[PDB]
Amino acid sequence: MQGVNIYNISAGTSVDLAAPVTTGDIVTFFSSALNLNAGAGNPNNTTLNLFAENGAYLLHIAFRLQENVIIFNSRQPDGPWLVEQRVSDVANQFAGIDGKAMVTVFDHGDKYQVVINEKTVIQYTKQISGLTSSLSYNATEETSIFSTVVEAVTYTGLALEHHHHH
Amino acid sequence: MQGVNIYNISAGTSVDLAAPVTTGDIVTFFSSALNLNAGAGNPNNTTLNLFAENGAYLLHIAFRLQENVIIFNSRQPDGPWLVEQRVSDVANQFAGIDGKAMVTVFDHGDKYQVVINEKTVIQYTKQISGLTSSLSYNATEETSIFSTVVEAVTYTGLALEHHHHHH
Ligand SMILES: CC(=O)N[C@H]1[C@@H](O[C@H](C)[C@H](N)C(=O)O)O[C@H](CO)[C@H](O)[C@@H]1O[C@@H]1O[C@H](CO)[C@H](O)[C@H](O)[C@H]1O
Ligand SMILES: CC(=O)N[C@H]1[C@@H](O[C@H](C)[C@H](N)C(=O)O)O[C@H](CO)[C@H](O)[C@@H]1O[C@@H]1O[C@H](CO)[C@H](O)[C@H](O)[C@H]1O
Repeated sequence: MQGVNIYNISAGTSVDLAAPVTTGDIVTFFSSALNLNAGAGNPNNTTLNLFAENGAYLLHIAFRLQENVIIFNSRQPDGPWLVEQRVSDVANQFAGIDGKAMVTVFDHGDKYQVVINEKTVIQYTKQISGLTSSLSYNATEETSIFSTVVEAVTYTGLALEHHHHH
Repeated sequence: MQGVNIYNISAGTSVDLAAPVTTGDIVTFFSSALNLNAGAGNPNNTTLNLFAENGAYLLHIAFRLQENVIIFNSRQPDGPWLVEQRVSDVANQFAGIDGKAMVTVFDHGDKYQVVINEKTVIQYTKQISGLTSSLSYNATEETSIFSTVVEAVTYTGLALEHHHHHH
């Protein structure tokens, strides 16, 4: 069954999903603010995470104003960060909309399509696979590029099994 | 391919979609306000609409506070309104979330699933089929249950099917 779930996530906290996100599903983070002059991160200004049941970081999205780049990576909870993917020019990805922003993640099975507002920033080839069962938004009150509380909206149960009888 | 399009629809206006909404696609209307004391509609307080290229109301969602009901219907541009599907108790459908609201419509090909926030309020069997080429949000600042501007976000190019054959 297709469904919509809404989660208010405060900076520095995580949430367990009522319905997991799998291939064909969508997850969008909504920020009621956009602070592109928040100062240097430590090293990250803001991070958004998709966790698998086992605790693995399936997708780690990190924004760094001082390096002017958006990082995408994965890792096991007790392991080292894997191969970092980078996309430069943070402001250009949010260009067109001020005072708010949205980050959408499409789970395509083999890759994660990340879209900031209307722009696809990267087709991220997965380094770790599995179902997303938890989300987190990490940042300090002072240096986050997003609002203190971000709202995560998930669209699940989207893929359909179509049986054909001959 | 999959894409996100954002539209900011002021009350009483409509917008053409850059990417049409078809089977497997999703549209969510976001309101920064929830005015359950907006007063009397005439008879509608607010309407959210998915239009076909010929102007047909593929899906008409009308919120009525005084009649305490959310109506779902369809009709051709030059045709009469068809069979209404009703959901009583407007407030109850939005319960749990205050100061704002979210209305999502899934185009499942044969039906339209309408969800208010996290609550699926109806699996509306289509009365008219076709792709959605435009959307509208109609109301007056005076009696709308939503904010003056409603943000509509469409997720398109979504369709994902796994085919299974038997003989
Ligand atoms: C402090 C710092 O700049 N750490 C980043 C840096 O780490 C190198 C390898 C070294 N350990 C150090 O300088 O401390 O460079 C790596 C990439 O080579 C990485 O960006 C380090 O930041 C970490 O990045 C991961 C995601 O890849 C997470 O964002 C961590 O929170 C972050 O510390
Ligand atoms: C004016 C009005 O409230 N009309 C609604 C009412 O019509 C009855 C039959 C009668 N003509 C009248 O009281 O004026 O009841 C019908 C359903 O029986 C319907 O809700 C009428 O409202 C119309 O509903 C359609 C959707 O079905 C649209 O919302 C129209 O804008 C609206 O006028």
